[PDB]
Amino acid sequence: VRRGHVAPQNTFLDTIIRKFEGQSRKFIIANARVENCAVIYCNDGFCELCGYSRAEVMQRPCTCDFLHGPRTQRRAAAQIAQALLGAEERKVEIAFYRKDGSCFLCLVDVVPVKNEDGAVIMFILNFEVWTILHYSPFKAVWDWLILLLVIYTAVFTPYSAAFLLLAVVDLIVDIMFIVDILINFRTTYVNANEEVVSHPGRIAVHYFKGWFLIDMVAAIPFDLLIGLLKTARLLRLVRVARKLDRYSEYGAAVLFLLMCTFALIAHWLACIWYAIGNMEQPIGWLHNLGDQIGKPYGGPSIKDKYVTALYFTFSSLTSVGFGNVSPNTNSEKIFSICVMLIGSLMYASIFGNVSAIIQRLYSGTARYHTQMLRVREFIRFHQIPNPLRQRLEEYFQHAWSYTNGIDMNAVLKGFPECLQADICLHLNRSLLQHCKPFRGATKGCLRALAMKFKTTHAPPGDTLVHAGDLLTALYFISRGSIEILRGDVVVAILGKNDIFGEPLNLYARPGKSNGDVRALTYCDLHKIHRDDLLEVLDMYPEFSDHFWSSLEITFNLR
Amino acid sequence: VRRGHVAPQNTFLDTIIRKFEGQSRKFIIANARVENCAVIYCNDGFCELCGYSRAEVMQRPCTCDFLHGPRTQRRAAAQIAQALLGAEERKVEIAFYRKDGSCFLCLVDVVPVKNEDGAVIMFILNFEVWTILHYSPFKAVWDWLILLLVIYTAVFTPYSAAFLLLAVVDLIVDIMFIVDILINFRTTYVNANEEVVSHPGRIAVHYFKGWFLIDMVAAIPFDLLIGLLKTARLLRLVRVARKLDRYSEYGAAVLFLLMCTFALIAHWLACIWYAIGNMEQPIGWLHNLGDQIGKPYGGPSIKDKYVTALYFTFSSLTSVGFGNVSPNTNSEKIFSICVMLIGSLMYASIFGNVSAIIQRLYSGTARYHTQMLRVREFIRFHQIPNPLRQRLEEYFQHAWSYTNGIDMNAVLKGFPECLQADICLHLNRSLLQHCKPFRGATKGCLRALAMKFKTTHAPPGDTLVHAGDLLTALYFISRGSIEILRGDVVVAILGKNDIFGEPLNLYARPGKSNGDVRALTYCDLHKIHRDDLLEVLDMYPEFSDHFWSSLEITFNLR
Amino acid sequence: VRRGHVAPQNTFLDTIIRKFEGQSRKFIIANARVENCAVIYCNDGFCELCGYSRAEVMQRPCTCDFLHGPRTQRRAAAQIAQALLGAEERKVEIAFYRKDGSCFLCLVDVVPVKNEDGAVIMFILNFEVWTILHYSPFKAVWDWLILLLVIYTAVFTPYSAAFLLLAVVDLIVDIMFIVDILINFRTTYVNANEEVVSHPGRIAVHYFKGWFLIDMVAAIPFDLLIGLLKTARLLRLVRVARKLDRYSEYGAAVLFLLMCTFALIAHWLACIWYAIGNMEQPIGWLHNLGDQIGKPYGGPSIKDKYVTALYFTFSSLTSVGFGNVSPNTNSEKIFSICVMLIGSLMYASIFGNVSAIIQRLYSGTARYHTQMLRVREFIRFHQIPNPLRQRLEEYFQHAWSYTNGIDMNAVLKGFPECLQADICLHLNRSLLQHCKPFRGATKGCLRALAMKFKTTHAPPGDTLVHAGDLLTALYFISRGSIEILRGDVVVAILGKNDIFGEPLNLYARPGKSNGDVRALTYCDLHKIHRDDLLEVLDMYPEFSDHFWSSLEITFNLR
Repeated sequence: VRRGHVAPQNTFLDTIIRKFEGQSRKFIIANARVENCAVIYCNDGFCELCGYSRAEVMQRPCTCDFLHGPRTQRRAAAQIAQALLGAEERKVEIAFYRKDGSCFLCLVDVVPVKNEDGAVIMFILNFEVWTILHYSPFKAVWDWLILLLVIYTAVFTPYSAAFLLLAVVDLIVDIMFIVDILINFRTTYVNANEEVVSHPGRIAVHYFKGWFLIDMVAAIPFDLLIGLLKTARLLRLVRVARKLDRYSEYGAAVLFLLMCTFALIAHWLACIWYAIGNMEQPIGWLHNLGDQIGKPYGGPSIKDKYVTALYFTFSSLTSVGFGNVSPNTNSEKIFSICVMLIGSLMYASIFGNVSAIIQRLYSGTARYHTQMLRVREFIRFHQIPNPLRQRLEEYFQHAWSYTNGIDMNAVLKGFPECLQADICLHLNRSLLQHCKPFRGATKGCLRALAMKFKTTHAPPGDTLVHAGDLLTALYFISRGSIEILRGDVVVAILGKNDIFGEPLNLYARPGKSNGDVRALTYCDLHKIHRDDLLEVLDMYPEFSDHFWSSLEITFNLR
Repeated sequence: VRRGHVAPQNTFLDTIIRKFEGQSRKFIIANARVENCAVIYCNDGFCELCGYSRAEVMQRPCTCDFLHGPRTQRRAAAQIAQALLGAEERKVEIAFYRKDGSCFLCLVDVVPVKNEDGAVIMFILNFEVWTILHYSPFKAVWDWLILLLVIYTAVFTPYSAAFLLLAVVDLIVDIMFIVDILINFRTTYVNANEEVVSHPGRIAVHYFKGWFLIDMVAAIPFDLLIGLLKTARLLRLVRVARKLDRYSEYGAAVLFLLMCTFALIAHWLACIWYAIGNMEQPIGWLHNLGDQIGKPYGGPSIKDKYVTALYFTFSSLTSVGFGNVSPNTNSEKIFSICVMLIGSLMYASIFGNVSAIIQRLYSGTARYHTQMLRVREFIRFHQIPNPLRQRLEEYFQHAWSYTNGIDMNAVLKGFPECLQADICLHLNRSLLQHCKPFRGATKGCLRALAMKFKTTHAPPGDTLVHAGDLLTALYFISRGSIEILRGDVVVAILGKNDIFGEPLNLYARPGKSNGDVRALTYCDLHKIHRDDLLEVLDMYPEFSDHFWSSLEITFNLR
Repeated sequence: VRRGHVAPQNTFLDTIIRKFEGQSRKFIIANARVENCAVIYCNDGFCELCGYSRAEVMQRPCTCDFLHGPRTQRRAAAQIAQALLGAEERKVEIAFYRKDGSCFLCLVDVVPVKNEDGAVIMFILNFEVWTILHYSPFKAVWDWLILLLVIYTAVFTPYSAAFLLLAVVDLIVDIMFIVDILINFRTTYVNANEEVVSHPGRIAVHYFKGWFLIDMVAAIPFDLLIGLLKTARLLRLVRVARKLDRYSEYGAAVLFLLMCTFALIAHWLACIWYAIGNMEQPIGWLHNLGDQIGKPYGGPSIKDKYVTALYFTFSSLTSVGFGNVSPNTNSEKIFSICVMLIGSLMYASIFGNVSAIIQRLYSGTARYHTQMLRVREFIRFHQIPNPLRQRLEEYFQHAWSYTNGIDMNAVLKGFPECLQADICLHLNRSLLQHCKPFRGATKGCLRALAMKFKTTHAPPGDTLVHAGDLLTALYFISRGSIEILRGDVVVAILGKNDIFGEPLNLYARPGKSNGDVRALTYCDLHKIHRDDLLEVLDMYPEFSDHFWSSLEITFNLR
């Protein structure tokens, strides 16, 4: 389930703006911590009085010498500056001057807003002429536990009502639904704007207008014959329907929900089918059943009566139609017509989703077989030899098994720049945090680099760069051990936290290489471009003659 | 249903061009309102006579001194200029000169076209040697009302015809279809070119060649035995089939249309099934039914006879096959074969669309579950920690709940530039209309900006820009209240109609920032680029040294 | 099945680094073959002692004069250089100097690692104060052979168990599964990291923790009545389930696997259905069958008893429901309910995949009909005449029949640059290898060109370039014979290994042509751009004044 997170630390001032916005009592705000009380906020009512707009008045000291003039006193104006130091409510009899220079009647009111800690934070200067959380590991497994005993009520109450006319087992489940109402008050909820709402003096009104009327009638045991009024227990299904987004998170669990209801749909219809046999007695199906199983009228057994009924209604809605039991009278046919119509809707709709959910559960093997055919079609098209073939086969089977066919780059760019930067910062933390050049660097830079970086994985035996190739990139080894050869002669091996390529400075163009550079293990690494890195250090002259000095590339190449 | 909108105000002259185009009587046109009667239009017949092409003759005064020469008189030429002032038909005996300079026989005819108001508008100078609307709130709900009583005719007329051989209820529905024909004449229609056609002296011929012959025979009550000729009532189904595009607008209503016809398909076949029992009497199913329900031959009941028949034909076409009732004779089997064949087509086709329509109705929950799996797969791939995790989860669940998974930018660029500009002008009306710089601006500019603007939504607690980041953009706050911090020190809060960034002028490159800039409420806002805004003010030198003077950015940054 | 390929030739040193990394006994490595023993690898433990980082120490001779100073002897230091020549273990009592210049206690240990051949390769200098392959043509067809006799066990063991209470045929299949366990030890397997593992002293532990416990119990014949314990033979199905990725490669073979199991699902249920008739005897279906086939109780035949049972369970799970045989007692209905529920899941799930597999098998004709409609819709839209029509029809039907609707370029760019270059090098081998200019060229260039090349196929009668067109490209003829005309005058015909266009040098801009250039046969060829080729020769000044001299274009154009 989605969460509202939090209302930020300075939302208290946002609500104070709304009460004086409605009141229209002109005011301004200034923070105590920031040196000399800068003008952090001001409404349009104050700006119109003096004449100076927000562009001029914002980031001005709380003294405001622009407001003062010759008519204002030295003794009276000093009491404003000392009021904000001492923290106390003062009514200040003083005049002020506008932009043009006209004196007017005014009266200031300083009101310190003391926070939960103790110390004074803001200065609003007016002028006038037990609890529980809903995404908790207790509540998490509890919402499945309620669902398991909602299935009890839907299945055991029709069997009890229709057929009879487990002593201790009933009341333990019945009392549980009375406890549920108390739980919903104490547990939290998230409105779209209201990002969580603690303290029980708020949620009460949401539960009434939300779902009390329905869920309250569900949980009423009343013992005043005529016990058919226990059909109010079926309403408890509404506790699952409102919380439908909770259970769908587990995709494989939807098969259980769809297939169990398929039994209940048959179950109710089984119970109804039997009730039709009883309420009209003159020849139909029930007397006809007494000849099949040798028990005419005494009479046949109740457990047989339920089975045959559920057996019928399954045969009808599954669209098989056995005919060991089948309708005869007009009321029996009307039922069979109703079950055929709802069954034709059900059998198409409910197993149509099952066909999608089987593909959704095993979506890996779905697209993998289609993608595999494209490689084999590509091989048959161009006629690829076995040495080259196995590199295409291995890379595809590696890359798909690495990522599970997920578009890492495509899904990333759905999000905005700041969150994109945070994702790449999380991915490239191994390099950016644990290196001598990258530690000594500003936080604005590290985000900008992270965008331009590339997490390029390299499996065993690959060839990243070859002899006489133009080094457009610069690499950083996070995992494994990478060799460097030059005609079957091992030059050097480079483990973790290593660098290779050339310093983008020496001669200002992409220089050629010595030879190959292959991986031993799953030598997973990162990669940038010289075109990318140039655009960073231009935007940051401070972090540049510092980068190259501290950074030492462990392999120069020629 | 689609609409033709209107024929524009000056379409009267377009039709006048066609009559003289066919006649080939050379002519020109000039407007009275535009100062001195400029040449607004001219055919090729006039241009060939004089020699001067449209390039030269267009936007020339009505006097036309280029046409005149020495042979033309001062008294005669003056009567042309005074004719267009006075508004009256004059036959002007005068000569004219060509491009080369040769005199010829000519004769001018001025004909003022007086509009519906009164005053003269155009001058065509010839030379020679109760109603109703079909997208109205009355007609809207009425086309559903007709559909409800078309269902009556399809269902009650086979029951009346087949079985019998509600007095007041019949004739009230029968007379309604006679009224429908009168309604179709008075109500409007839209041809592809003919954008609506009012006044009843036009639609009459469309209704005859369209659908009168079919719908006229439908509405004939004739009382001359042999009342089987009331099967003409079934034609009234054609009133729904022609208007099929009307009902599909409501997607959830298609389920009702598909599932109700499924009953009617069974209904007709039920009525036909019974008719087969009657018209051949020697042993079949009808005598066989008299043993099941204890009424052999007296005879069984008519309401039982209908039920069992509808019960059979449902069992056959649903593909269940009960066999409490089943064919025996050759004619009964031929029916069962026909129902199995149409039923196998129906059960696949009609519920195949239902499977698509269930996905189309709940298409939100369809793609949401697939998109949600991509985020969880992305989290499992890179192994994202809970603090960063919840920002990806919240943003995805916010952004999807905001737009309902709609591609706002992709769908916009399907339309052309002028309509794209009109969409963005509608979206950004809050800023463009209600700001001191943007009010004082030409209308051509406001469209060009609107394209380059971006509606970037910002939920609570996000970080749009960070400390030491290059300010490529410039922002405008439409909703909410946005803070600015610099190391947990609140600098200022900015409400609606505010601006921040830097003035693209000071030092001609992207400057760095003070610190963070976070949202409190759903602080929805707009955004452009400095790269974008440069290209506007280059194309508009007038609106530039005016923009920067009047506009004052409420936060400069360093 | 996927393969691990190989562990590269110098993976022996990677494992030696791990043992001393855990031990933390500081060391360095140097190769014998590379001239004067360059420092190929060194851990951080050695670099911290001296002070010099990897950036400085890498590619330094094994002598290391930077380590030496005044305190070190001439006689002792000489024994280090002669030790690596002679190849023998020596404990060297010597001092060394750091970066700053401080003497300390040290002791060197040279250990030559002699490879499988004989000669010395590496020098690690420590300091201190019968088999079988699993992708073989034998094992390939063998894994289908095992699958064919796993079907025997699933089908013949229930018939033997349920009904009876082929002598030589049983034990030949039974003994085979004992041989399978010995095969799995000798045959190879690939772990994700462990790219194949030969020699039987490793796989043994994988087979135990993998699947011995399940497959061992399967292959136990034990003869101690009560022969129902042969149901352990059904476990042999696990040999197919673990190897499921093997059989799916053949897409058309999945139809056999899905449809054969459909028979087995019915088969088991047929055998179970009969067992229900026997184990409760007091009236049910079995006595009821004795009246249909005239054999009451003697009794009816066993082969009839199996058929009728399989006939029933097919009718139930296929969702037909015949009712020549049908349930009566409570236990029989419980079975029928179970078969209806699993059958409703099966009939939707198993034939849902069949619907996809029919489309997957004939996916060519699927997208071909959709793509064909787009061309006909495009022709109906713009109204294309027959001469132009047939060129669109022929090209589409040619191009689709050439590639089978495969995105050659889109699938290629899923792979990285080095493997992309290898694909294009394989495609363009006909030109790059068999030409006088391209033979005399470096291997780094040939990869860079291959990316920029384009395999543009040209069928009979096409027109590649026309008169007065700007020659942006340069062509190379691999197949067929290409004419050049200029107003129905045959200028020249060019066969294989020919060139035409102009030399990118003469006047530094795209020059115009003489006339047409058409194909006779399927004259398949390659193509580049002048924009592309300029960027190559700039990056390679060596291979440029060499390209143009040796290369002679067989047709200049003007």
